[PDB]
Formats: sequence, structure tokens, C-alpha cells
Amino acid sequence: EVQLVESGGGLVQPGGSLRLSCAASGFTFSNSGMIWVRQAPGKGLEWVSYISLSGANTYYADSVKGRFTISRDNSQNTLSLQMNSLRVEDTAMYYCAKEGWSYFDFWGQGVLVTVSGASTKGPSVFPLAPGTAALGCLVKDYFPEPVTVSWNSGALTSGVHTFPAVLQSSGLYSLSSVVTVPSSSLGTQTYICNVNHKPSNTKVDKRVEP
Amino acid sequence: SALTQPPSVSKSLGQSVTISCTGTSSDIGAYTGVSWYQQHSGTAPRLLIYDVSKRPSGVSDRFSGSKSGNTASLTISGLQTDDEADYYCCSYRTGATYIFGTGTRVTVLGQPKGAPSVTLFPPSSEELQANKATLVCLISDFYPGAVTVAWKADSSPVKAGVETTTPSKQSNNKYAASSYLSLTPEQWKSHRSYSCQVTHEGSTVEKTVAPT
Repeated sequence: EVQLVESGGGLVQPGGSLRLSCAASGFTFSNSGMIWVRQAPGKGLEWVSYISLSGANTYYADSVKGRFTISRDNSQNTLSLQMNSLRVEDTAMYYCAKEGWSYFDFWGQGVLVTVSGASTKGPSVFPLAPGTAALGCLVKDYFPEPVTVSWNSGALTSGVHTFPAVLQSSGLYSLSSVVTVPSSSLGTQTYICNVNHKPSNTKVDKRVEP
Repeated sequence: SALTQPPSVSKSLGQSVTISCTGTSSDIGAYTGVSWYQQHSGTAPRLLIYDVSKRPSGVSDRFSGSKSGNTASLTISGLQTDDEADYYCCSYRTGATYIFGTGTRVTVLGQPKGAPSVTLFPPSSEELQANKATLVCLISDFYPGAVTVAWKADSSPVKAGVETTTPSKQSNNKYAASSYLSLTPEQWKSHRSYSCQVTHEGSTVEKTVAPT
């Protein structure tokens, strides 16, 4: 039950700054080294920075030195990455990872850092109305990734299929989330999709009824 | 300066595959700090092998690692559909920095064919009141991961307004994709019907909606 919960990330202008954070639990955050790893879409993993258990020793990739700063708090059990002078090429999914010994067990879920001159746009949410019936939500025209969709605030998870977003010509994303539900629950059970777009603090609750 | 991996490697179900990781005498040739990581699409990397050949609890013994000179090697035996993922080698280098491989995509071939399940949604009334119209075609549960989508109004082709994703593997190890047809509310109402045609392998499944 070791956990690495990451936070931060989102859309930043070229030249701008971002600080990523990694909350650690389930292990002595001391006694272990930590790294940041990033992954551009859809490229491979590249190592960004290393920090020892004390913070005494820190190392960087050449592609990153002078712009990125790694630090840790051994009381808060947190790992940080301060990023300055960001470029479009810095656009990636950023992972924190615990070190064992010259290897890395346990990774964070990753947070998406998007460096672009494009503006943030929140999505418009539209209901896709309906043994087993299909219904869903259209999440239309947002930027940037990601978007999360839950159903009935976490109560409904079975039969839920959230599709990967389409990238339109407009540069905006759209996705759909569809859940298969018993037709007998229709007209008795309420179905609400909970859409969250953090880059624009957009949270939309849409009721989906036949 | 990078650990060289084969971009893609493919064998059939039950067979064994070996992935090479060629570095330098400053890393793989110099140390035992070689590790391997599995990453499925849309997930965080997972430690498979550490210290050249060791396995963490939870990794099947179908995964094994070895090393010879400046090249490390990961072998996967009894290829399964879950083994279909991206694989990365890693090594400690001399400036106490770490370095990852270019990655290898493993494809397992002799898997059962799967016909696409299609759900087609019409434009919602809420979107129409907003002077917009979007047709939503959801395509799931097909293998292999190649499909072709075509849209029809009544019985005629639509080239404009169509956005379609690249297929992606789901949790059921089948594939999913989606197609979006952008319309004006009048376009939607002028025609008798609209259809999404999904063609997989040779078969073609069609779904149809009407502004009732």
C-alpha cells in the first residue's frame, strides 16, 4: 500500500513555469531515493531528475538542467519538481517514482503537462439518451487533456466505458462516456455523469434520462 | 547515448520472445543496475525485472532477464494477450544518472477475431437548441485493431464533418474507437436518416438513427 499521488500540471504558456508535486505514503519516504520521469505523446520514457533520500545529491538530464529543480520534504513526505522556461517540447506525462536500489518499484499515476500557446477551453456536456440499455455523455470541445467522467458520483462503475478523446481540426478534444445499464432501472434509477475538466475548473453534472 | 531497443517485436500466442537492450560500457556493460518495465497504454510503468535478472513478487516467471556485454535482454515466455504492451529497459550510468531504452512494442498475433460492437447516438435535443449537431458512433470489442468508418445520410456518402480516432486497446484486450459527424440541425432534420458503417476485416455492421 505504498502510494505516490501526483498533483499539479495543466496548460502553461511557452516560457512559463510549473511545479509538480508527489505525495508519498505507505513507506518511509526517507530511506528511499526518488526520480521524475516524463513521457511525450506517444514517445518513450525519459529520465528527468534524481534525488537521494536526504536531498543531498541531485542529478538532472542534460535536456532539463538549468530549467528543472528537484526537491523533497522528509517531514511532509513530498517530492517536487519546479519547472522553469518550459517549451512545447516539454509537453509530456510526468511520473514520479520511488527507488529501491538502482531500480524503481512503484510509480505515480502521472500528471499531464501541456506547454502550448493555445487557450484553455472547458467542455460542453451533452446527454446521449437511451435487458441492458446503452446511454451516455458527450464531452464536447475542450482543451487541454485530461477530462474525467464518473457516473452517479462513483456509485456506478460497472458497464462504464469512457472512450479516448478525438482531436478535432479545431485543436479541441471531444470524448464520450457510455454506460450499459439494466433497462429495468430506467425510470427508477437516476443516471448522472460527472464530468471534470481541471484545467478550466469545469465540473458539470448532467442527468441522462430517456 | 540511448539504450537501443527494437521498435516492435511480434510472435504468436504461447511462443517466447526476447527483447534486446544495447547500451554502452558506461552503463549495462559496467553495472548490474539494469531494470525492465512494462507499460500498458494509458498506465504508469510497472517494474518487471531488476538487477539484470531478479523478479519482484507479483511478476510471473514467464518474464526473465539476462545480460551480456553492453546489451541486456528481457525474455517473455508463453506470450499472452496481456503481454501486449510497451517494454522499457533502464540502467544506471556513470554520472550517477539513469537512462531508459527507446522502448519496444510487443504484439501477440494468433488471437481470436472479434466483431465490432457499434452504438450510434443521434444529436441530443440540448445540443440542437445550442445550434449544433453531433452524431456519436461508438465502436468496441473488435480484434485486430484496424477498422474503417463511413457515414451516410439517407444513402449518400458524407466526407465533411467526420472525426475518427485511432483504435485503442480496452481492458478486455479488445479494441475500441469512436467517430464523430458534425452537422447543422437542419442537415440532421432534412434527411430521413443517418447511418454509421463500421467495416472490420470483411464484414460491415451498420447502425441507423432518425430525428423522431
